[PDB]
Amino acid sequence: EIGRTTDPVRMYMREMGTVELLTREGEIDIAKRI
Amino acid sequence: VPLDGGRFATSDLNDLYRRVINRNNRLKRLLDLAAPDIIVRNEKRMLQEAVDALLDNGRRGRAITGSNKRPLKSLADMIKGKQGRFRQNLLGKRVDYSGRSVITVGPYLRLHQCGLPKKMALELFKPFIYGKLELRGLATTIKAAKKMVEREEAVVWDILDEVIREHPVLLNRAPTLHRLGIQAFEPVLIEGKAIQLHPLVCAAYNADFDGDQMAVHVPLTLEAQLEARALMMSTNNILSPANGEPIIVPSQDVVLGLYYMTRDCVNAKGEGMVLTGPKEAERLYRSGLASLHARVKVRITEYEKDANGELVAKTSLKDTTVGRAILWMIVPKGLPYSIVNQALGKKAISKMLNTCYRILGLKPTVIFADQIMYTGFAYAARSGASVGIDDMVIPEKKHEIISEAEAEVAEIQEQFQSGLVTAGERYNKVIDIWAAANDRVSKAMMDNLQTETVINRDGQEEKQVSFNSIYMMADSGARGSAAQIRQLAGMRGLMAKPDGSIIETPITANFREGLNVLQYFISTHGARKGLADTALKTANSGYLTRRLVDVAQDLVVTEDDCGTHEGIMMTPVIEGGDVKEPLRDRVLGRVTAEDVLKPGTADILVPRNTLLHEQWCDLLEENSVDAVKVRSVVSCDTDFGVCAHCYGRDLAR
Amino acid sequence: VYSYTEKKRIRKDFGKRPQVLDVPYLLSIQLDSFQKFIEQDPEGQYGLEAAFRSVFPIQSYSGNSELQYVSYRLGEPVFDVQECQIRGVTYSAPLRVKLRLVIYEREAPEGTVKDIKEQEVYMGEIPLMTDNGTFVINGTERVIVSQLHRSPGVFFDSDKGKTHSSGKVLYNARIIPYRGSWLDFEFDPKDNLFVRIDRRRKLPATIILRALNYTTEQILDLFFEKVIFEIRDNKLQMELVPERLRGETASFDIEANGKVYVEKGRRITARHIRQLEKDDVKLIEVPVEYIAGKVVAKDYIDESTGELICAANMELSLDLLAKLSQSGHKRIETLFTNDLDHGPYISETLRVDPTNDRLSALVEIYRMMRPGEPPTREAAESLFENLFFSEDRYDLSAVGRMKFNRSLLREEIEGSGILSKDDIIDVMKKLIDIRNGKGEVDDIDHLGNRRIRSVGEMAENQFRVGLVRVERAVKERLSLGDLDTLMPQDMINAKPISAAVKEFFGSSQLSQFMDQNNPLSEITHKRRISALGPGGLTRERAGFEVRDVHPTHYGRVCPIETPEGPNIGLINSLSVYAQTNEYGFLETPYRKVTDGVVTDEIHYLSAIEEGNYVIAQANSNLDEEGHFVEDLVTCRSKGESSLFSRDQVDYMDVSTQQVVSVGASLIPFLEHDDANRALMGANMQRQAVPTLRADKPLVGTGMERAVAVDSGVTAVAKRGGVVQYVDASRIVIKVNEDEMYPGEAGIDIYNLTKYTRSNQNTCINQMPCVSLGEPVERGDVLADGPSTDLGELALGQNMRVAFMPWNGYNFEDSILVSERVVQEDRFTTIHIQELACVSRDTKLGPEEITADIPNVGEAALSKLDESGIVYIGAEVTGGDILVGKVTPKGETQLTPEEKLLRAIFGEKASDVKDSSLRVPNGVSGTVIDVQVFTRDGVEKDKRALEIEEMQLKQAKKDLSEELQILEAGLFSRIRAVLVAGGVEAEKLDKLPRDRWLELGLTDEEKQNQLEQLAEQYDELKHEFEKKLEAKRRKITQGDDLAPGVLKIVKVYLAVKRRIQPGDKMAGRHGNKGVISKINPIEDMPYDENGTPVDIVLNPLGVPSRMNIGQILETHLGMAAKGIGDKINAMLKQQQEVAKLREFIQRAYDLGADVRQKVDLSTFSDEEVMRLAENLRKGMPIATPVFDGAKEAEIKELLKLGDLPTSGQIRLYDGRTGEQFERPVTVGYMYMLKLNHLVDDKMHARSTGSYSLVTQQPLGGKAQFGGQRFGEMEVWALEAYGAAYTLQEMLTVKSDDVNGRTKMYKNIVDGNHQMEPGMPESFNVLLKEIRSLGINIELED
RNA sequence: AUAAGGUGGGGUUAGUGA
Ligand SMILES: [Mg+2]
Ligand SMILES: [Zn+2]
Repeated sequence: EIGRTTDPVRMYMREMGTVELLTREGEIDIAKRI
Repeated sequence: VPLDGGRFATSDLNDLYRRVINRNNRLKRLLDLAAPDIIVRNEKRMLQEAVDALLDNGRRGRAITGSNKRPLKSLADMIKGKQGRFRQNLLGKRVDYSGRSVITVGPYLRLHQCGLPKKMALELFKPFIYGKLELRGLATTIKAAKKMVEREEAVVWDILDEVIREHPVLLNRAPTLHRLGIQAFEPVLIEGKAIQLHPLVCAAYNADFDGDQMAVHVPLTLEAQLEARALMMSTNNILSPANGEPIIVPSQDVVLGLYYMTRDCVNAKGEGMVLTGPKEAERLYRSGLASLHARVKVRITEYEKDANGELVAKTSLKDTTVGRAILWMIVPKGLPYSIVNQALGKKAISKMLNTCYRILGLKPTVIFADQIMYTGFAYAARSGASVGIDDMVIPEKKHEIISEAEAEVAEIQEQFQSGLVTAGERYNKVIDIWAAANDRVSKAMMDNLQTETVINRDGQEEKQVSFNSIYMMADSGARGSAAQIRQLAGMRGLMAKPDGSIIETPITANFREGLNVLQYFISTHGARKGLADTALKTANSGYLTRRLVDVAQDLVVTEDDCGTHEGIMMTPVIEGGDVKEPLRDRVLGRVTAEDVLKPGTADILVPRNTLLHEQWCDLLEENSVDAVKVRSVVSCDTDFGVCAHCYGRDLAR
Repeated sequence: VYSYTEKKRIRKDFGKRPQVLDVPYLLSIQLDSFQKFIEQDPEGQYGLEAAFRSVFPIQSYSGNSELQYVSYRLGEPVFDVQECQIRGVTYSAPLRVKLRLVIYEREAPEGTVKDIKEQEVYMGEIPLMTDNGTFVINGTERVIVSQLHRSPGVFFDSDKGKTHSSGKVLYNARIIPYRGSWLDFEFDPKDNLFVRIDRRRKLPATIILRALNYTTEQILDLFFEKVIFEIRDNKLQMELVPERLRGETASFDIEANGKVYVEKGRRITARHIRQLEKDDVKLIEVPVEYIAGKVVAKDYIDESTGELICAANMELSLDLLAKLSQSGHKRIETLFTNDLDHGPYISETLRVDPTNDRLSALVEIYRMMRPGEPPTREAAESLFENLFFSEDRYDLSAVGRMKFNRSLLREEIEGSGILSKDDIIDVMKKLIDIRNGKGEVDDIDHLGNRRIRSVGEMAENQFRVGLVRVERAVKERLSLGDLDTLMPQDMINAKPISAAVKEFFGSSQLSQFMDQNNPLSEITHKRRISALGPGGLTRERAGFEVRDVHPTHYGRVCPIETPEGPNIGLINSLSVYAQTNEYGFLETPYRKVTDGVVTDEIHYLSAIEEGNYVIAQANSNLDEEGHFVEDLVTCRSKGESSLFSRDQVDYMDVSTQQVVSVGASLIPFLEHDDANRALMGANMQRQAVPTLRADKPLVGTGMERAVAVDSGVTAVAKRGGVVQYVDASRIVIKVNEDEMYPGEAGIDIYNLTKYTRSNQNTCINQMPCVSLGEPVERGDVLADGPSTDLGELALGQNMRVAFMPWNGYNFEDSILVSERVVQEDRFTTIHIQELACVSRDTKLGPEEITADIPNVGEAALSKLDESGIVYIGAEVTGGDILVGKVTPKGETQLTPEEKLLRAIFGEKASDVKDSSLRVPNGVSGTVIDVQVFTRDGVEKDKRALEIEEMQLKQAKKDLSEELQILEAGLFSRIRAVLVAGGVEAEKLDKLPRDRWLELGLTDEEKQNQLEQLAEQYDELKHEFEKKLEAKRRKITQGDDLAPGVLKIVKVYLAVKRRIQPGDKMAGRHGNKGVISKINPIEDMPYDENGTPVDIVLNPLGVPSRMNIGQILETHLGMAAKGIGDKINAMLKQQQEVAKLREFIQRAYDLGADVRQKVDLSTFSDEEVMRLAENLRKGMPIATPVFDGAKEAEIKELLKLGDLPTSGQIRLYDGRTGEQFERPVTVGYMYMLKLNHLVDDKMHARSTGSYSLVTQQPLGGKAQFGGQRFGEMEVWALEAYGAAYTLQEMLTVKSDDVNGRTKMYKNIVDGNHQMEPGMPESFNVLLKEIRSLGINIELED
């Protein structure tokens, strides 16, 4: 039922939609790790 | 390439090559930077669509465009389709040494030659002008000859006058369906700038002079000139490849003239005197002392080759017209007289030319055909065959036959008013009685026309065939038939409806009178449906030929004789009624499989490997043979070809 | 009674039927459409205000910022029309729009705005039209054709038969919106109701029912009837209306009241239903197994457990009847089924839907529409709202609402733009009803379902596209709107707007180029109805039926006129009398017919409203009272002609011409010919080319005044007046006093169009047809334009003709002509070419224009000026040099070190090249005009200065004459004030006219009028200088050009073309012809009187190509010429007014009943004379389309002449000198020549340029190119045995560079020896697929 | 021989009488 979605944009949205938006303090958390 | 100015008409291919190596290099730098799998995954997918977008755009789910939102051209469509290289630039190429313009007649030519304009000649043969012009030393170097053929000095008209002495050229008409569309001629230079063309070629081209353009070509090399004069030359092809009928039949108006020639009104000037020879008949005509269509017992003399091709004089006093004895002088030696002793419709003159080819070979048929063209236009012009509004004659009974017919549909209609009959029954009876009354009007106008001339003959009265112009033009076989004059004088038809069914009220009027509004409206329904069908029908028919020329394409008569005994059995076909195609044409010119056992029980009529020309066909035609097993090409045992003894005749040779 | 001007040449007219209503104004479609596009119309519909009010006001993305609308105001053009034709501009007016911008305060969408502002900002330009309706875009003249397209609405179709080969029809329902998403309902052979959206994949319909928030009992509630079983004494006895017993056999012994009515074995007849309902009982008993065949309607649940006993849409089992039997639910609801009557179709459609609730149904909608993405609630919800319920993304027109409510039998014609539920539910009911057998599907080609668009509809649509796309921009800039700093032109860019609309009029399928070689060319190119274009068909996939005529075409579309070729019937042309609806359907005129009286009022009918009525056909003999003299009359009811009673009728045709277009209303005797040659007569009749000396046609059709007037290529007197000043260039009319306005007295000055280039390179020119000192009429012709004569349209000329074969020069259709024709030079036309020479400034300097050249002779140098330009009127030939253009290759323009050493050494250097504009090869002619345009800031040249001051001098001449005449009006008004209040007729003109204020006059308003006329005098002075000086700023300035060019020089070359054997020329009956031999005079046939005939056609074209109207035409022309030369016979002979008066009086009586009925007795004996010399070259004779003259009248009119009644005169050959037997038909035929002349068809090529991708010669003539040797004649060559020919021609003559060079050398060396080599196109082929991933090689 | 020249769209011409 993955409808042969030959647009690469569509599936690219399907992968980038996995990760949700991080707040700005989580950037302090991650750049802390950096 | 650049277009007009600083811009550039791009190619598609350069565009997608730009895309694919941009794609590649970005993927390389991404592999250098150690990106996450989402990104390089996506980029590799972009490279996949990039590469196939190069190969075959559009076979992937959505194509791509650069500008005008219109999908750009990959490499795959550069081969396929109506303008990929196969049908576009490999089978059909554009050629130098060609010209193209509009045709016209000029009937004074003989048929082994055509008209050609001086400007197109002086353009097409420029390197020959350079060659012979160098030879005569009128100009040494080349650019001197360039300005001589530009500036138009008077000496060059002698020169291309000279070099078109015996150099053949080709002509082409664009819908070149069958192979008579290319024929060759010898150019005669013409003042003016349209192409003049001998009249008998026009029917072979199917090229009316309504504005058809033709194109010409020049074989350059020596061997191709020999192929032109050897095979392409128009005097070669006179019989169709489809069948042994002549295709150099006179077309339309010469047969009007000759039909007017061999006819007779029943009393005329010089009615029934005597005469010793056709020259005197010519003096009587041009002296104006006897009529043209007037019968006179004359003396004529003829020849025949019953012996070893040996032509013998013999003579008598035939009774004939004047004009039959006139065109007797054009006929060459080996003919019977009674070939011209009738009214000479289009069929009679056609088989006249046919038997002239069968008996006297090639050249007398050729020069005979030119001569009958000349006298055809001579006496056609001297005839004065007009048309008039008074020439079309309305039958007086038309009004009454229509009147009783509408009474009859009133009777069946009142059978439906009280409902004694059903719908389709009233429908069918009404359409039948309109068919019957329509036929009554049909032979009404025919019986009124065909023999209306009633005149005295040194006596009281006598009927004969009509000198109405229409009845001559339809009777001779020039144009039209009883059906079209039926649509002129009598009522026209029962036109169909858009459903494909048929309308119950016929078009009662005719073209000499005025149609109403709605009869005309119904008629333009029928006409539009007609020519629309011609358009799309053309579209399919070309595709049919385009197909099956490819599936054959390859079969070459390559051997003499397979030496076999198989084949098929020819019989005359019968539909279930009359014989609709006899024996002697299905057999004509195909070499038998076994020998013809005569139906004399155990007599061999014709041996097993013989050509059946006309004499043999008359031979077993007399003995009423019903079936002959014959050699066919389906049974030819040849590898990669067909032996000639399984095929038979050329049908144009 | 007539005009004074119409009495110059009155036309004899046949025609029995009295006309009751004339032709309309011809250009009415374009004019009322685009008129309705731009005007200040309130109330939205219809126009620009519909666009602005449809989209405005517009708020931000909830940032409480909002812009709104005030008004628009469209300015004047900067340019007139014909100068814009010169320069190349768009004739287009600016668009100034008053908006208004407010900004709400925070915490206040509803609150007071803090700030407002308003400016009138600019948005691009739109073209106007001319009063001849055309548009002018880039110097050119373009015409937008109205488009026929499918009306939005709802439709029903079978697609009978051919699908699935099962003998079973389908039925499908389609909604077409005006703008949005399609929606289609359909069935299957397995009979389930399926729906698809925008032609996509298939879904059952009940999923869209559940999508509209409906439960199952609501669904089965709507689409069916409740059928009532009830738990009763035993076996669940039945309530029954015996209407349901129709069409089915009694499954049990159906019985009631203890009485057997219908046993098993009998179908319950309507007799038996009459028995039952005669007893009128409903409570009956069935046995229980009758209930197991049934499906429960509602959902009965259990009471104790609270559980579902049984769901809807499932067949009862007797054990379920036991489960409910033990339940005690007394009611049992089921549905009615009859496969004959009420099939239970949507039940199984509820079986195959896998879905239950609203939300999942929304999911599979979201998944079929955007495939391949995870579902989300509100994306599905808002998506589903945005498919049908969006005021932005979906719209039906009010037309679509009208068709909708008509289609489902609603009442009021108005409603919403988007649709709702009850719409869809009613549609499904209707489609179910057609599935049942009531109602019918509807054909598409019925003209009540095809709507024409026009111009202003399409320009409105494109303008809406531009506004919403720029509004996507504006909402972006506004939601980030920093306050108090933005004036509404940072959000607004006019470039999306002007980009969209100039995109439209630039490149459309419908903005096609206008052909201009005929007044009839444009006048039929504007009334064209196309079915192609956006939202339209394709030329290659229409069926036969949409190309076919439909019996609703009668009176609305011309049946017979269509282009022959690849699109027949798609490019239909409009009728004569037809107008359009308010809504856009095709209204057509009729006469109101009462009880026995035909009322003379007109009354318009649409397509579908016509069919209820019954129509009197036009040629029905009524007798002066409305009363038809017969009692049966030909009428049409519903697409069929049949004989109806005397009092059944409802309406009458207006006229006999309403069936046809103007394209064939010019055909005389159209009814006597076949439709094929009629069609060819119209379409070839369009393509005629104007001649030098125009000439009226004898056999006219009465339409020539109308099409001559309504084509604006003539110049018509706008007011009634008297001629003051005739000139060849201008014309000056004194206005009569009654039509003279009280203020601004004035006079009329019209400026004629002289020789200018058409669209098709032909001469368009206007000539004065009036004398001086002459009363004119408002609405009367003054200038004969091209192919117009005395207010009458006249294409070619009319000549003597005869019908005989003559030495085969008329063999097929070739036309022999006499030398007399070309000696009179009466087919010679004029052609005009326009050639240009550009001047680009590149790197390595500009380019120059002067007469300095390297290395050509003084021959071409003789014919230039000092500036390098040919003089006006120097006749040139091909290859001559028009403008010497050179490039400085090697110009320096370096540092002042250079200019230093140039001052030291001299300036000698940097001179090379030449690119002079040369005359094309083979053409010749005469220069008539030079145009020079100069980029601004570039020094103008001397010849540009002389033409510049010449234009200047013309302009000041024009304004100076204006001020002379209006000044004469003002000071002559001052003498018209100094009549009363101190007249001094001696002392007024002593001093000149200026000091007429200050004579002795009282202190009143008259000396005041002297003062304000000194004011008006002063604004004549000052305004005169500012108009003149503004004109100097127009002509003086350097005009804009393309970027990178310095100056463009346009050259107009003028060619005269006579005739030559090979030209196509033809009559008006499809009788084509190529002219064959120009044969001297002495060889023509000639009568006993001695006159030559001029053209000898061929009699064989008549019986096959059945067009007998040419020979009827020929007889009538013979009669007309007999009258005119009978007059001139009495006129070169001296004769008084009486005999001419009596004679031509008789010549206008002429037998039968006509409308003409004129007398000569009311005339001046000089207009008698003037009309007499107008008649000395023939008598103009009209003929209506179907009510033209008959045989008895034309024999009668020949009898008025001295010509014999048969019309077949004996002849004599000029070569034999003796009589042809069987005298032949002569007469006069009106003939045309066409612009397929042989001069540009003749082409050859020895050896020219080659293409570069394949070394192959180019295609075409303009590119000096060769012919295509197509593959069919290749098949013709190998059909012969010609082996060497196609190898040579296929290779050497075409492709290999080597073979053609060497063979070229061998010809110029006198050798004939081909060399094969290898075709280059094969080489590019295999290296092409070699560049593809394929190893392909040539082996050993 | 310095007039050259890709891609779309539109318009037109020539292609039966049973
Ligand atoms: Mg033709
Ligand atoms: Zn064989």
